[PDB]
Parts: sequence; structure tokens; C-alpha cells
Amino acid sequence: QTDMSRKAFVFPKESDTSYVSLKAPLTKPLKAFTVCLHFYTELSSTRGYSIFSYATKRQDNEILIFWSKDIGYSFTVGGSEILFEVPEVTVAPVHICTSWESASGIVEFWVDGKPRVRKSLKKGYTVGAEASIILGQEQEGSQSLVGDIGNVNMWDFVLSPDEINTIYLGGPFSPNVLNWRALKYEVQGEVFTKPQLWP
Amino acid sequence: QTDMSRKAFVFPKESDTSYVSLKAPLTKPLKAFTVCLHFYTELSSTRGYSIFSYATKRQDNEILIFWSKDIGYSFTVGGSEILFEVPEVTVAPVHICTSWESASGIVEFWVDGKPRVRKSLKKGYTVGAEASIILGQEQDSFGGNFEGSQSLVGDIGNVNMWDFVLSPDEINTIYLGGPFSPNVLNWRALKYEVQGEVFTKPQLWP
Amino acid sequence: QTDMSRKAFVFPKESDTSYVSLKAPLTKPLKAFTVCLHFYTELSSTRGYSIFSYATKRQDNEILIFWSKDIGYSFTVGGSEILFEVPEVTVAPVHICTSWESASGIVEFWVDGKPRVRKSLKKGYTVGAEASIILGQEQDSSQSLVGDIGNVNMWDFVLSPDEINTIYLGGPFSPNVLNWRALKYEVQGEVFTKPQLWP
Amino acid sequence: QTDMSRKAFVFPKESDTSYVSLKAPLTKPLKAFTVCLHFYTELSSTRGYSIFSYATKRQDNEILIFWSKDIGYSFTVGGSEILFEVPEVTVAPVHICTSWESASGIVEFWVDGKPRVRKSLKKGYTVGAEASIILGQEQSQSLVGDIGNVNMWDFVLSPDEINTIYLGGPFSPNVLNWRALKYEVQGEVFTKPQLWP
Amino acid sequence: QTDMSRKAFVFPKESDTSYVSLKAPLTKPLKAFTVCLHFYTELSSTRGYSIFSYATKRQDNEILIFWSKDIGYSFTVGGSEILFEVPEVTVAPVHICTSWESASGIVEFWVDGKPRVRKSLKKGYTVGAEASIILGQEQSQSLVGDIGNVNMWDFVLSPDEINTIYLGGPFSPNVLNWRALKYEVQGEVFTKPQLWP
Repeated sequence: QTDMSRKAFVFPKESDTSYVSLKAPLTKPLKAFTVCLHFYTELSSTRGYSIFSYATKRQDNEILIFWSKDIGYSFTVGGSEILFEVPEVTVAPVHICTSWESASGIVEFWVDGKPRVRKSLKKGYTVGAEASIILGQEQEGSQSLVGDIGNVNMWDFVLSPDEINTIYLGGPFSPNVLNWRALKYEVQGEVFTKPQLWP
Repeated sequence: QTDMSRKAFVFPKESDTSYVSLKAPLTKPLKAFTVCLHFYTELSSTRGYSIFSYATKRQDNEILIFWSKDIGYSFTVGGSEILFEVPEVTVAPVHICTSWESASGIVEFWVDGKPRVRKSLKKGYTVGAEASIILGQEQDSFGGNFEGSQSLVGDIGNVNMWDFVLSPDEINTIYLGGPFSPNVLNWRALKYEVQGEVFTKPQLWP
Repeated sequence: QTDMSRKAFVFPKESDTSYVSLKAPLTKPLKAFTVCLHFYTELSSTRGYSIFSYATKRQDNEILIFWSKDIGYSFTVGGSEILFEVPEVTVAPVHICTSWESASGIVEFWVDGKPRVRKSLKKGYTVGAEASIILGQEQDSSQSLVGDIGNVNMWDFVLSPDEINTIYLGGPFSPNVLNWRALKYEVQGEVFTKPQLWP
Repeated sequence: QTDMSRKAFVFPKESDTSYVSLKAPLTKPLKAFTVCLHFYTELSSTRGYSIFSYATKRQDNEILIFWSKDIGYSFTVGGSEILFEVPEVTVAPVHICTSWESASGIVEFWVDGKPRVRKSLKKGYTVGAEASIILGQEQSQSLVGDIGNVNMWDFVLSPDEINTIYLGGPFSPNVLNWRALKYEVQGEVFTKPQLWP
Repeated sequence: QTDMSRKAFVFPKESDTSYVSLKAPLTKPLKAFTVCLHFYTELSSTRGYSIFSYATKRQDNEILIFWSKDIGYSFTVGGSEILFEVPEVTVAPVHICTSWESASGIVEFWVDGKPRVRKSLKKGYTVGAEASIILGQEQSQSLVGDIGNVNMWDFVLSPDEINTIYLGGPFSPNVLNWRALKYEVQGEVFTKPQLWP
């Protein structure tokens, strides 16, 4: 239980063993969720990489925020992948918030405070509870994250825009699954903790 | 009679059966009108779709706000179509207000608070009163079943309709989110009937 | 004598008979002048059209503000034409003010409050007094205006920039030839009076 | 001695005889200087023209601010020319301030309040005192448009000072003062209120 | 010990002998550092040049901020070089701050107040203390233009701190202080008021 406020994990160079493991005190399977985070990297234009990986015994790609080169963002929950295209890539810290709701299969994807069209994905699904959450790696390094990532947070329900807007503006949020202000992690490899570059 | 304030219909995926039906307490035929709405979608650059469909038995295209790919907006009242070209399309929630006045055939088309040149269309014509208003789908057969190739995928809301031509000042206000008092289709007191894969979620645009 | 304040003439569709005729209480020949107006149309990119036509018995093109496609603005006084080029045309209401001074032949051309280089055109001449001023059509004993035009005003002397700036900002002015606040016109054809679209 | 404040010379059409002559009460040769002015024209994209011409008996191009088409600004003092390139030309009134200092040969060139890299030119030189300063002409290149707010100091203005002049702050020139100009017109050139603020 | 506040070294023309030598009262080897400076030049698009050169007996390129044409910025400490690419070059005064930390080999590179992705370079390593710091030269690589506001700390500045320095806030360097610089000029290089604000 550490307060990562104002700090961020940084992955200096391409590796095959460096990654961060977040431990979520999960007890109930997810029927909806929302994860937000900040990440800054220069890979975008050259190759792909993993931002957020959430895997279960039965499914290694239960919930995964990925960036496939020359295409855009790839949000995938429960093996099924959906794509949020992005034509012109810009090098700069970016903040994202994505959410999925089983009851309707509506997935939202917010980038830098602005929302992308809503979409449908994995209706009537159910995300496993006991899982292994990892930052910087793909549960292979050709998909490794090189740069900084931080301010990751996760709620077990779908945040409303107003709420999302606030989080972006750096307003007070109360996560209930993954809280940056009280994170329980386990580092491994060449990854450090330094003050965050984005405001 | 529901207050849809701060909410919006969302059409997640391409369908052939999903659509929303608005019920207007119409009694007199329209001699002029104004309809405004908010819609956000990603189709624009790939295919066309229907924004607002108002059809009468005698006429399937009484009043219809459509988006024909690679061209722009297609406003059509009473079968006759007029085009409001738009070269560079930008992905983002957009708000539109269009109005037609029989006595002159002058149709206005406001986009995001800014107006496009005035035009002439179906002067003298008269819009039927008893009609079927639908959101998200293209009435091409006043009977039932539709053809997805023109379906709306995304969110649409804040639709409102007056039986007279709104003045710019008024239109400006509506855009800024000021109070107004529609008299045909009121978002604050909407009477609808959903059908298919369409939900009600908080609106994304401010 | 009507107060056209906050209103504008609108020419809905292409015609060969629609036009507006302004009546100026002229008694002395012009030795200098300034005319300002607001007009919004979509023709610009396709064909040419007449904005302001002022013709005399001896000369039908005494003073005429025209828009020749793919070139720019064509200001012409007394048969002689001068050109104010405009490369990239933008669809939006535009406000213009142009002025000519016999004593020097210096013609100014202001667009949306900003001025274009000064030019020389007909020095010594004297514009006729008794004339027929028309809006929307081209006087000549195909090139009709389709859209809205309003806020036309005319002084018998050259307005200073400061003055011009004010007019643009919507500040009080006192025209002495053609006053929008006390216009005396005569419509003819398919042309209506509706509230102006530009602020 | 006239106060040209708020006014500007305007050259309506291309001529071969129109120009303005400024008279400087010079007595000592220049060992450094700074000249600023406002000029608005449409030639830029088509041909070249002379902005400021300062010539001496032995040298007709003692100090000259010129605009060579498709290249940029050409500042030249004492016959030697230096170039301040400008790729994308934009039609709009522009204000410039350029200065040269013999002791180092460092020439500054400010455009619309922003400075261009410093450069070296004619170090050790010494500009003649008795000269003929002309606006609009080259002592094919005539200036067509308006030019005004010309001022000249016999020393190098500091950035702060230059910044002020641009913002329209009070400046006390000591060679060529717009507020107390002594000129002599000739040709088709008039005096009208300035277009730029 | 001079207060170079509001002034800058200017290298007017390409030379093979002109340069500035900074003297640092170093006594302990560096285990981390941060250097910031302002430089304005027109070379960028044509050739390469040296911004900051710090060399030791053991390694003449102990720490060097360089600009390799058509590529971007080249930060190199202890011989090992790393590259901070920059596609579209823009002519204008630029301010940079770069820092390296032995304990992790994390090098930061801030340009005009904005940071570039972090990188790893020379870990464990120890920069020599007794060195020769030079500005404008490489201990077809000479700097032509102005350079100033150089400062150096023996520890890694935090973003907040860096942000402040950029905004012109008060800072307390402990290795190279612009407000109390001890230098030695040599060649055609002068001291003039800085062009950038």
C-alpha cells in the first residue's frame, strides 16, 4: 500500500523481462469496469506495445489495452478485439479511460478527456476476478512498453462522463479496484520510479 | 412523457432492426418547421446514414436529414432533395438545426451554431401531419423492416421540433444550451418507443 | 424610409428578374465615395456575380463591386476595372468597404476589417449623380447574386481607417448617401426580407 | 520639420520617377546605426523592390534594405550584401528594424518584433555622413504601396528598445525622426493615414 | 565571477579558433548532472554543430550536447551516444535541459520546456571532475550564432524545477552559474544582450 501520487514507472529500454505487477484485492467477478491511466512513449510510429494487461487462467486476454502500429488503439476484453482507429499519431503524454458494461456490451474509450464513438463488445460477458495485472508487458518484448506509465486506476463500474472529465482534470476520484494513491505492486526488471513528466 | 435531459440514444452496432420512434401530437399539417438535434458518429467518412426521418403514407421522404458519403448533408422535404456540401469532414459530436418555410421555400441549415447559405426548396408545398418519425433508420418502406446500409451507428439526442421557423437569435440560444419551448417534439417531454439494440446513456457532448 | 436594421435581402435562387433597387437622393456628382456592405453566398467557387451595381446613362458601370470566379474581387469605377486578388476563397459571410478619391485616384479595399494594398484608379473623373443603384443584379443594357446581402451604406467622402474599423465593429456611423437605417428601396422578383445571419 | 505621426507615403502605381527624399542633418560619419520602418506592398511574390536607400558619392549602396524576389530580405551596407532568407511570404503590413555596428560587424534584423540570427558584415567600415536618403526607389524595383514610420538612430538599439518601438512606445531618434521629418516628395506619391495600427 | 544576466555570447561567423571556455570549480567526480542553456542558430538545416562540450583527459566526449544535421539532437556522455530525434526543424531560439543519473542511467531531455521520452545511457559510470568545458566548439562543427544562459547542477533537476528555470524563475546552480560565470573568451566572439526573452 504505497502512495504513487506524483510518480511514475519508467521503462528506459526495450526488454523481455521488465514489467510491473499490480495486485487487485478482487473477490467478485467483474460485470463492468473502468480503467484509466497515463502513458508516454515514442514507439507509436514504429511498432506495437502493451499498455494494460489483465489475464485470467482460462483467458490470458481478459482485458487488454494495446496499441497496434499504423492502426490505432486496440481494446480487447475476453479474447474479442475491437478497434479505435487513430490516423495521425502525435508524440506526447496521453491519458486514456476505457470502460465496458456487460449488461449492454457498450464500451467507451476516452482519449485526453475527449470521447470516441460508443461501441458494442462482449455482451452478457463476465470478467474473471482472480487475475494477474501487468504493466509494460504482454501476458514477448516486441510488444514491450518503453517509456513511462502511471496514474492507473480501476473501478468496478462504468464512470459517467462528468466523473471521467474530473479524473482527467486531476480532480478527486475514489477507485475501488486499483488505486494509484494506495497501490500494491511488485516490480521486476529494469524499471524505476521517477516523478511523472505529464502534469 | 419522459425527460430525456442529459441523456442520449446510442446505436452501438450496425443493425437492420434497431431504431427509435418518436410520437408527435400532430393535428395540423406543417406549413413551416424547425428541427434540431445532436448526433455523434464515425460513419461519415465511410458510408451514408439517416439522421432524421419523417414519413407520411403518401410520402416516404416528407422531411429527412441525411448524410451522403463524400458529399455532405442532404436535407430533403417532400421528395425533393437539396444539398449542403461539406468538403472536410471532422470526427466529433455535431449539432444541427434546419428549417423550411412553405411561404417562401427558404431552408436554413445551421451547423454547430454557424449558418450555411440560404436556399430555396419546395415552395408552396405542405407537410403532412399524421406521420411516423424515426431516429437512426431510413424509412424507405413505411411498412416495417429496414435496410442497414443507411443505419445510424453511434449516439443521437437533443432532438426538438417547432412548427415555425426559429430566428437566428433563438437558434443561437438553443446551441448555447439556453431554455427553449418546442411545440412539436420536445426532448424534455419526449414520448418514444424503442426497438432493437439501442440504449439510453448519458450524452457525451456537453 | 425604412429601418432595415438587423434585416437583410435574400435571393434564394438563381433568377433573371430578381433584384433590389436603392434610391439615392443624389444632387451633386461624386468626387469621392465609400460604400460598405455585408453579403453571404456560396457562388464564389463556381461562378461570378454582382455585389453592387451603380450605373449612369452615359456609363452603366460607373461604380461596380463584382466577384470574378477563380480570380478575386473586381472593383470598377467608370468603366476602368482594377483587381483585388484573393487566392483561397472561404465560405462565410464577408463584410467589405471600398472607397475611391478622384483627387488622387487612390482606391482602398477593406475585407472583414482588414485592408488590402492601396491602388490607383481613374484620377480626375467625376461619378454621375443621377443613377440607378441595384443589388443582386448586373446592370448592362448568368451573373446574379444568390444568397443574402445587407448593411449597405454609402458616404460621399473617403472614410478613414478608424472610421472603417468602427463600422465593422458595428459602431455608430452617419452615412450621407445610402443609409441602411433609413433605406428607400423597391424590390422586384423573388427576393425577401429576413433577419441577417451575420452578427 | 513635419509631424508625420499617423500618416504614410503611398506609391499607388509602378513608376520611374516617383520617390521620397529624406534629409538627414548628418555631420559625423556613421560608425553604427539602426533604422526602422513600416511598409506594406503586394510585390513580394512577383518582383523585387527597394525599401530604404542610403547612398554616398563614392558609394551608391552605402546602406540599403532591399527585397529580392523568391529569396528574402537583402540588407547591404557599403556595397557588401548579406541575405536574411524568408521562405513563405505573407501579404500583410510588416515592420522591420535592422542595425549594424562597425566595431564588430554584427548586423541585427528584426521582423515584426521578432529577431533573426545575428550576422557579420563589413566590420571596421565607416558609413559616409553626407548622403541622399530615398524611399520607394533604388539609387523593376520601385516600391508600390505604402511605407512609413521610418526612423534612424546613430547607435545600435537594444532588443528592449526595439521591442518598445514595435509596440509603439516613445522613441527618440537622432538621425531620422518620423515625428519631425524633413522631406521632399517627387512624382505620384501621396500622404494618407497609415493602414497598419 | 561575472554576472552574465541578460547577455549572451555570439559567434558571428564560421571559425576554426573561436570559442568560449567555462571554468568549473569541480572537486568531486559527477555521479549525476543537469545542464541547461539557450542557443539560437541557423545552421540546423545545413550542417551539424557543437552546443556543449565537456571533455576529460580520459574522455574528450565525457558529456557533449551536439546537433547532427538531418537527424536531431545527439546527447553523449562518456563516449556512449544516444539520439533524440527531431523531424521538423524550426528556426528560432531554443532552450534545452538535459540530465543524466549514473545510478539508473536515465537521461532526460527537455526542449522548450517540454520533455522527450526518458532513455537509458551509461549506468554505474562516473564523469571526471577536472575538465575543460567549452562553448561553440567541438573538443565543420562550430557554432555560429548566440548561446547563453548555460547552467549546471550536480544532481538531477525535477520537472517542477526545470519548468521554473524555463519560465525564467530563480535558480541556484552549483557547478556552472550564469549569474556568476568565470570564463575566458578566445577568437571572434562577443558579448551582446540576449535576443530570446
